[PDB]
This record gives sequence, structure tokens and C-alpha cells, in this order.
Amino acid sequence: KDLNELQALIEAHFENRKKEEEELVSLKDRIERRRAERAEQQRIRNER
Amino acid sequence: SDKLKEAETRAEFAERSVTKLEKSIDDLEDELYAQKLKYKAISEELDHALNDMTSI
Repeated sequence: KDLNELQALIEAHFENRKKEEEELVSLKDRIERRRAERAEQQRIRNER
Repeated sequence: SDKLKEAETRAEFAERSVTKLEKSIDDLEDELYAQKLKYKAISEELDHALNDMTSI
């Protein structure tokens, strides 16, 4: 039962850190969106 | 005229600083993305190990 509870919590924190990694990936994605939008608006400013 | 020259020089300095800061923050974001990619890769390898350990 020690092994059972331990593997249970292992898979549990697996899932938790996995959700956190998904959130961080979405963060990186919106981050690259922010990079692209800052790039285009900066470039527009520089064009003018 | 002196005041105008001072202001113009300040503006040029600040603009160059903002350009450098933008490039640096983008580069550091790239580095963080790369390290996150490495962490995710080893995490997926460990998750496969856990999937096999479920049979262990």
C-alpha cells in the first residue's frame, strides 16, 4: 500500500506539473504573440 | 536652442536604450523557451518511465 499510495502521488504530481507545463506553454505562445505584435507595431512606428 | 539640443540628445539616448532592451528581453525569452523545452522533453521521458512503472 506504500508503493500504491506513492505511485498514486507520483502520477498525481505528474498530472499537476503537466497542467503547469501546459499553462507555461500557453504562456510562451501568448508571449510569442506579444513578440510579434510588439514587432509589427514597433515596425509601424519606425516606418512613420 | 540649448534646451532643444538637450532634449533631442535625451530622446536619442532613450530610443537607443529602448531598442537594446527590447532585443535583450526577446533573447532572454528565447533562452527561457529553450530551457522549458528541455525540461518538457525530460519530463515526457520520465512520464514514459512512469507509464512503464505502472506495469512495474
